[PDB]
Amino acid sequence: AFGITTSSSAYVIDTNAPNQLKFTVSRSSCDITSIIHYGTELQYSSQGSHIGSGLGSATVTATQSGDYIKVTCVTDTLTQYMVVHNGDPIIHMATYITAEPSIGELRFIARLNSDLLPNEEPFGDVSTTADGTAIEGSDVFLVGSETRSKFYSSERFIDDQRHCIAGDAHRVCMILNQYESSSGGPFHRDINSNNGGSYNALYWYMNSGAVQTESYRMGLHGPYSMYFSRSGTPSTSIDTSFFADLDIKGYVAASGRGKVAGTASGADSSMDWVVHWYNDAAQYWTYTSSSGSFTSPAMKPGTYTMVYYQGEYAVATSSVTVSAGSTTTKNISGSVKTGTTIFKIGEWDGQPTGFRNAANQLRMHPSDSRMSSWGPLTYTVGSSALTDFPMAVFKSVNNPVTIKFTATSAQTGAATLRIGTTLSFAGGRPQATINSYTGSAPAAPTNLDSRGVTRGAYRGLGEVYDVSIPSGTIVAGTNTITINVISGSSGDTYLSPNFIFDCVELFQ
Ligand SMILES: [Ca+2]
Repeated sequence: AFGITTSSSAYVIDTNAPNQLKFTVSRSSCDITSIIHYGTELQYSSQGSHIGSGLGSATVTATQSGDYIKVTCVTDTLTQYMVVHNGDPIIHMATYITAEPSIGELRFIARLNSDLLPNEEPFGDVSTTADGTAIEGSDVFLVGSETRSKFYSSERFIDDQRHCIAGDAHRVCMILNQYESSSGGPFHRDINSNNGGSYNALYWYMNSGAVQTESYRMGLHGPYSMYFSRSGTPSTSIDTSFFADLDIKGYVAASGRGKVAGTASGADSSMDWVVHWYNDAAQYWTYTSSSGSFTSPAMKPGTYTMVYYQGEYAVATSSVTVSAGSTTTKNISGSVKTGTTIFKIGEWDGQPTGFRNAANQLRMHPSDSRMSSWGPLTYTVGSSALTDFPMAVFKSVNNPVTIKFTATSAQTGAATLRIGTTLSFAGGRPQATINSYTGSAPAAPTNLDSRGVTRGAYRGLGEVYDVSIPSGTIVAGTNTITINVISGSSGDTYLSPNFIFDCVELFQ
């Protein structure tokens, strides 16, 4: 029957789902200590499913409100909610914070039976580290001859509405339709799952320090839903609007929200367009249609910075104000401006898309034998393919990158060499030499204080470095460009100072 079973140590919640879903919440810690789906225990026995590594101690209450059950867990700076609806095999959750947890990240981890749930979806065993020997920190491993990491399960938050772990008789999915209180914008990615040897972890990283570009946000994180299936795959269309009737701290209902609608125009039509709204309280995003038409998600009232991207490259920024119950009409327009192009390597999309090893880097370590050679490589304009240009240059692996190009007599005037990047590590930035002319050494970029390129990430501050080339420095015939990564810092192989390329363009 739908309801709550009370004992001194626990509340047992029965969702009354057709294929059965019951779970046990500790009244001492708020740990989920047992999960019964279709007559089968799914919870790892030695450690609970919980926020972080566990709340430790919490004040736990459980109440039925019509066809809903709410479990509330109160600590000093965090309130954890679990909500179920009669008939649905779902544990709906939301996490209210007034301060960032001590550890400096905010996550929910489900530690589940890896014999019953061995697989990870949608990316497969790239994040399966079971039987692995560590090759970097405590988070990148070699399993046989293949490099593996929990980070290789990651996906851009804009595209991460569902990820799962699964077996032949059970599937458990996170359904994530509310990233408003997260950090780092639409293109932030984070740890999704990890079959690590003792159990298979299913995550939602609400926020973290992994390649983090923004301050953390307080208030209500989520809702988020953990769906339990036999062999079905749940739709991401899951109503959580009933949260409005449960006195959930920090919850703002549809009625307390407004929208921004309009048309974006002017950017590169060969790329997907994204519009992004943010302030200290909340962040929102949407893809536009091919015509540039967009409507924001339902937004908390206030004033927002508004950004228009082609791919992940920002072409325009504006400001907009949102009021509850109202749609603000606001257009946005912009384009990437350079000049008369001599050569262009890559595209202005804020990504290393198309570069050597770019596709592999999302799902394996740079040291993996399946990677193509990092270099040092010589790229020759008009002969080399884009997949012959390294997605990243490391001070102590493939430094420097050499570019050969042909110029006509008409192209010997003044020019700008533009070196667009996505993400730096350990102070890495380019210094360029063109023939016998050496550009200035740019200062160190802002340190993001985390690994990235070795953990399937690339979305940084997107620093762009221009080098002014005087007239008569470019010559008719063959020219040589050398791109060195410089930094006062040092490291072994892929942990040496480095940056990931976005685009390299020479224009006049
Ligand atoms: Ca690019």
